[PDB]
Amino acid sequence: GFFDADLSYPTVRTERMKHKRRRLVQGPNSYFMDVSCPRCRQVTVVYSHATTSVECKGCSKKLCRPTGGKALLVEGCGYRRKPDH
Amino acid sequence: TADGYTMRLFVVAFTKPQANQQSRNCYAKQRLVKWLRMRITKMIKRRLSKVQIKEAVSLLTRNVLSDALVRRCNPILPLRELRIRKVRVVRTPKFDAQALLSAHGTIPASVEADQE
Amino acid sequence: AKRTVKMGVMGRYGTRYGANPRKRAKKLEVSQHAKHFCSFCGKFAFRRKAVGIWRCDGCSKTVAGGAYTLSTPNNSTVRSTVRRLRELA
Amino acid sequence: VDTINAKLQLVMKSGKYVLGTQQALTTLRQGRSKLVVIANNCPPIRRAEVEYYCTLSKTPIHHYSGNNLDLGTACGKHFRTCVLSVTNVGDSDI
Amino acid sequence: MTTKRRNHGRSKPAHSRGRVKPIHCFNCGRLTPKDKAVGRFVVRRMLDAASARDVAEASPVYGANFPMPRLYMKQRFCIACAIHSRTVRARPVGNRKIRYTKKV
Amino acid sequence: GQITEGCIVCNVEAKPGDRGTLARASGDYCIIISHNHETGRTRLKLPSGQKK
Amino acid sequence: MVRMHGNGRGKASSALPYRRTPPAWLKIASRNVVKMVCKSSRKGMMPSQIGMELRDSMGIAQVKNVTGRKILRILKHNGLAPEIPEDLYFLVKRATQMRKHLERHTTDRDTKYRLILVESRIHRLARYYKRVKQLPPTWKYES
Amino acid sequence: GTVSRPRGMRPKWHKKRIKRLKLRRRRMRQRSK
RNA sequence: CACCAUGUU
RNA sequence: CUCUAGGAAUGAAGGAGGGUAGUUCGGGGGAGAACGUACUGGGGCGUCAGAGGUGAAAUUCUUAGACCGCACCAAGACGAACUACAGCGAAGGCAUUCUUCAAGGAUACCUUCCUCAAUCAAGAACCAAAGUGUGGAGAUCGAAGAUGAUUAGAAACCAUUGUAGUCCACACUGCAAACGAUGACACCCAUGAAUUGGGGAUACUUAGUAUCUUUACGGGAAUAUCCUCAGCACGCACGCGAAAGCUUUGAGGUUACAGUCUCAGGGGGGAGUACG
Ligand SMILES: [K+]
Ligand SMILES: [K+]
Ligand SMILES: [K+]
Ligand SMILES: [Mg+2]
Ligand SMILES: [Mg+2]
Ligand SMILES: [Mg+2]
Ligand SMILES: [Mg+2]
Ligand SMILES: [Mg+2]
Ligand SMILES: [Mg+2]
Ligand SMILES: [Mg+2]
Ligand SMILES: [Mg+2]
Ligand SMILES: [Mg+2]
Ligand SMILES: [Mg+2]
Ligand SMILES: [Mg+2]
Ligand SMILES: [Mg+2]
Ligand SMILES: [Mg+2]
Ligand SMILES: [Mg+2]
Ligand SMILES: [Mg+2]
Ligand SMILES: [Mg+2]
Ligand SMILES: [Mg+2]
Ligand SMILES: [Mg+2]
Ligand SMILES: [Mg+2]
Ligand SMILES: [Mg+2]
Ligand SMILES: [Mg+2]
Ligand SMILES: [Mg+2]
Ligand SMILES: [Mg+2]
Ligand SMILES: [Mg+2]
Ligand SMILES: [Mg+2]
Ligand SMILES: [Mg+2]
Ligand SMILES: [Mg+2]
Ligand SMILES: [Mg+2]
Ligand SMILES: [Mg+2]
Ligand SMILES: [Mg+2]
Ligand SMILES: [Mg+2]
Ligand SMILES: [Mg+2]
Ligand SMILES: [Zn+2]
Repeated sequence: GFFDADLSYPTVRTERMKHKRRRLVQGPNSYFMDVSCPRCRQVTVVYSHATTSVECKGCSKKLCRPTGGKALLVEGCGYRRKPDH
Repeated sequence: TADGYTMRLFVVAFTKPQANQQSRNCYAKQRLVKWLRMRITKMIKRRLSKVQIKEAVSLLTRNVLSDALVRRCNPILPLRELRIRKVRVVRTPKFDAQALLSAHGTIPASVEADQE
Repeated sequence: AKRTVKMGVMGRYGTRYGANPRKRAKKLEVSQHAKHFCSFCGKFAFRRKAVGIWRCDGCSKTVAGGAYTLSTPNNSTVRSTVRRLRELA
Repeated sequence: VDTINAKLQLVMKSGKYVLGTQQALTTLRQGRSKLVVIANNCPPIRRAEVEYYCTLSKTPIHHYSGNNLDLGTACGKHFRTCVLSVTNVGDSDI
Repeated sequence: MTTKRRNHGRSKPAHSRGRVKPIHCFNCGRLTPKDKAVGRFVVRRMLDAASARDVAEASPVYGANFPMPRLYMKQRFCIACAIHSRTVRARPVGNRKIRYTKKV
Repeated sequence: GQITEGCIVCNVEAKPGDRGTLARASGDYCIIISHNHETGRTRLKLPSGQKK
Repeated sequence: MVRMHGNGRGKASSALPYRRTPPAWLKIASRNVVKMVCKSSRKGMMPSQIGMELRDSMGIAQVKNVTGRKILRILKHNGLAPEIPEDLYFLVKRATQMRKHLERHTTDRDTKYRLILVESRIHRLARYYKRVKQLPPTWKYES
Repeated sequence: GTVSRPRGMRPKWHKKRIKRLKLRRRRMRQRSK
């Protein structure tokens, strides 16, 4: 025997694979990271799916490259997902 | 070429499936096809414009140009086979007897006029 | 109110000369009396002053081109070819 | 070109400008001009005279890609303009 | 009348494309849409086994190591021409849906 | 001899120095076909379609 | 875009979070966000652009969740709203660029067809804006 | 055979007959008005 | 792949 | 010390519209310049008695050199193989390369906005081929016509030709088995193997994984596994249907008959004819 799937309380397996607007309650896929300057050690918040190119406010060069999905972070910079809330 | 020869080259390339590929086709994206065409055009133009017609003929007969083309184009697109299908001289410079002599080196003798 | 249904400036001919010859002449008659854009001075002030002669009211420039229009379609292509052949040298 | 048109729209709404050759030359004479824009169908003698004033006053000069009709449209006007002179940039960062 | 084939005898689904440019039949030259024509790619030997062995004896180039050239040609037929030449035959109603994806 | 292949020309001199005798009527022109540097001659297509 | 003039059925969009409160690490005060919104508008950015720069480089996922007001509402309170609504501005801009292209390419029949759809969209949009008094009455789009 | 029983001549050629007949009647009324 | 038209209610 | 009317507004629809991005995706559209063999013709260089064509022939071409052979020249079409139950387009339609100009869709987004929508008389635009007008062009094929066959007859099928056409520009025409013979929008809906484009990953509290190329459109490209949105589909569970068949692509969820709008039909002919 196997556990039948409750519609009100789906298992984490099935809900994880779902599209963001196909979940039981829709929500974002994106997040913000703390990006330190590759040669400045200045931390600027960068959107995960940023499409406008982001500068380091003191470094004044590119931090990420826009793509069709998640932004491509510049080489040799530290980052960490800021908590969703 | 360097000695005033105009050559039209025709290169044909074919995509190939990868070793572990299970797809029913290996059609290439048009972006990569145009990139492959541009790289082939640049390499052939750069390699052949600074050489003479005699050296260019050697580059084409011993497949030195073809080997370098398939080596530098495979990273763009996995290629089953890259081949120079046709080479044609379309414009020649004015005739030069000394240039023809230097391209022939030691001309072998002919015995056709000689008595049998 | 609109004064004629089909013919415009051709209404001066009355019932003479036939409908098809009138229609063919109407297209050129309208264009030869119209205001054409002046590439100089950026105005719509080019008027025909004889066959092939166009004088702009705005800037008083005189241009030779076209029996009934300022620039023939053949001239537009010829202008492009000449500029293309000029850049090739 | 869209970039110059975008900044021209900003000047039209925030900065100060003058339209016409005679008024633009006046601004150049008193050194109040920040930028001069000339249409591509300006008469060659008038274009050279405005250019000489810009060189003497060290005023930046921009050659517009359209004619005086296009330049007038880009400023939100219904009339042509051969020369435009900017005396205050507003927030256009020109 | 009754629909004989869900395919309607071609390879053009209802919302794939509007028009496929026709081709001339290999035999008679009838114009038939390229997706509908019966297409065979045939590799043909220039000479039969008896003739190939005779030409190979007199050939210093062709022999056991160097194969003789073959004929390569894509042949597209009209429906009537393909039935007459027996490249394709009428099939029982059940077997009509059998499709082959490679030369066998 | 200074004009490229395919250039459209008018007021063409049939003989050098005749001050223009070909392609002079309204809307008419000649098309340059080729030059031959060996004999110093230029080939053109006349408005009537003849080649000269 | 999708379900008007073209039978496209795309579903790409954003999915706003259920939790509306700003994250605890956002240290920018509400009055400072309003300052950035107005300063951005004065540089010539439209509300869609303004919200993207704050999202991309400033960590502000939603200006409304921080200040209680939307981007366009903030601009209207500061006299910085566009004279024409932004979506109508871009539709009118596209129609102008397509008509200018059609001046030289008179045989581009596909572009002509697309222009009919764009101008049909403008008039439907202008009717709505005239009804909600966001545009002057007798405002007209002209070619 | 691709269509069902027509009960008459080929409809396309029946259409051509009607078109030819309509043209003839049109000209006949021209020479009476 | 020459030529094979017709059959009173 | 100076100013101080400025934060109190349902929410952002797995409804619509805009925005930004990969400078994404594609036989989508327009412009320019080139390229490719082939058909036909033309000389040049060779050869000599036939060639062509058919079931068999003949009309036809040919020692005034046909056919055939080689390299070329001109002109107009066309874009083979790759080419697929593949892609793009509202449909009609769309297939060489490069350079260009406006668009279009999908996807991505914690950007914007706030019912702006669905479907339609009237009205408007587009619409294969043939056909029409005026200019071009005229290689190929080819209504009409000519000639040769076949036949009882054959002004048909077959052969040799050939006009209008076929191609382009501009302006008309608005008909197609313009078909999925299936109107548009929305909801639900079982299974297996694929495919096109874009992304993500490498009645339970969380469950894997690689390969190849790799000095510049290159922090690259293609693959493998899994997931996802959108698109054309295949073999196939309910249910439906007079049946053939249809089936997340309905023709299912309908006598247990009601989501919304719209078009058309009422035995066969006369007839899509007459009249206006
Ligand atoms: K019988
Ligand atoms: K001969
Ligand atoms: K019709
Ligand atoms: Mg593939
Ligand atoms: Mg499609
Ligand atoms: Mg069709
Ligand atoms: Mg078939
Ligand atoms: Mg609608
Ligand atoms: Mg039958
Ligand atoms: Mg049947
Ligand atoms: Mg029927
Ligand atoms: Mg009948
Ligand atoms: Mg009888
Ligand atoms: Mg919404
Ligand atoms: Mg293009
Ligand atoms: Mg020949
Ligand atoms: Mg010959
Ligand atoms: Mg091809
Ligand atoms: Mg036609
Ligand atoms: Mg004609
Ligand atoms: Mg008989
Ligand atoms: Mg008889
Ligand atoms: Mg006969
Ligand atoms: Mg007879
Ligand atoms: Mg005959
Ligand atoms: Mg006779
Ligand atoms: Mg109909
Ligand atoms: Mg059909
Ligand atoms: Mg359909
Ligand atoms: Mg119907
Ligand atoms: Mg329909
Ligand atoms: Mg796709
Ligand atoms: Mg996929
Ligand atoms: Mg009912
Ligand atoms: Mg009835
Ligand atoms: Zn003027």
